[PDB]
Amino acid sequence: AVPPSLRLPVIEAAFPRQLHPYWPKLQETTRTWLLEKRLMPADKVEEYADGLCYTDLMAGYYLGAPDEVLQAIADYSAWFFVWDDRHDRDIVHGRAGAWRRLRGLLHTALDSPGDHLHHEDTLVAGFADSVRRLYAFLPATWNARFARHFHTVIEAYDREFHNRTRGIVPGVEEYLELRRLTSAHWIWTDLLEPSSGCELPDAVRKHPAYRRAALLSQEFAAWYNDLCSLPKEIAGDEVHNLGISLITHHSLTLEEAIGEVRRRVEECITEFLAVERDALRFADELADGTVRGKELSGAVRANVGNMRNWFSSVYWFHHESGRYMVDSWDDRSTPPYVNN
Ligand SMILES: CC[N+](CC)(CC)Cc1ccccc1
Ligand SMILES: [Mg+2]
Ligand SMILES: [Mg+2]
Ligand SMILES: [Mg+2]
Repeated sequence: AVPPSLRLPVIEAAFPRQLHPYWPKLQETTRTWLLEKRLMPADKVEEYADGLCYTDLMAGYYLGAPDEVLQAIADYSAWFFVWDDRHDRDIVHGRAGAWRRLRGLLHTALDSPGDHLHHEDTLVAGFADSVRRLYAFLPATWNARFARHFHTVIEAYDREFHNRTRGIVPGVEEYLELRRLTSAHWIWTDLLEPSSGCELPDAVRKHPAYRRAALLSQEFAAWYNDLCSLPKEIAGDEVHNLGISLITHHSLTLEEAIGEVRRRVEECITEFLAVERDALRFADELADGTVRGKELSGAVRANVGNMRNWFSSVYWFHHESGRYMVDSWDDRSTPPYVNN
């Protein structure tokens, strides 16, 4: 039962949930990886990792992925949540130096992950392990594109560090541009490709229908996160959330901002429904009779199907994951799964 302010009847009726058959093994394997890479204290792994639903989130998204690809994506994604927690704690504790050094190491490790597999900072070592495995699936050009996108993500996290230490809430348009990077829209879009076994040519993945469908799936994910994570974020003095930009810069009340964010999320859905028709027509056109055409057609179709699956996976994740259950915490400003 989804809270009325967060309920999206269109998702519930028209975006049926999917689950990858590897999910049971994925759940345990990622938990063991968090333990073995020392990315969370052992007691917090035992108590909270399964309830955080990070593997469920990816298993409801990259359907069809080879099991090894899904494992790498799930480990990376769990790493990414831990990194968001580290960034938050560095801000709260004023650790500008520790953050700057981590930022620098992530840039270096992203270009040379093998050199960082045993780094003294386990967060860097964990990042490097997941990235080295993601780099083993597709040609170096895909790896270069993932790296180019994630260098930009790291710098967006640095900008968030600047904003929060200075108490600056970005304007709405500034926020929307920044959120495409902090939510890592283009990373999740990149990762559709190893999940369907094909690096797409630029001419295919830049087709306007593929680009627009990919954008809308990610805007929904990020803004629905903003809608559902607003209570934890207000309680933790987070400033990055579309609702906060609207309350601060447009003088909306909390109820008005929640309504405006919900309307924007709803529009992502119906805009996606329109463009999905064009993206699937494009998939059909690629099947021109040749072997290569069949390959590209099947890959685009699988990727657009996963852009759809992201809507339902993100929707239910926010109601299942312990990450957002601020009402259950003794200290609303300090989530119990974070290392404080
Ligand atoms: C890895 C999770 N993420 C995305 C970058 C950072 C903490 C937040 C998020 C969760 C779920 C949906 C959209 C964004
Ligand atoms: Mg966060
Ligand atoms: Mg964040
Ligand atoms: Mg959030």
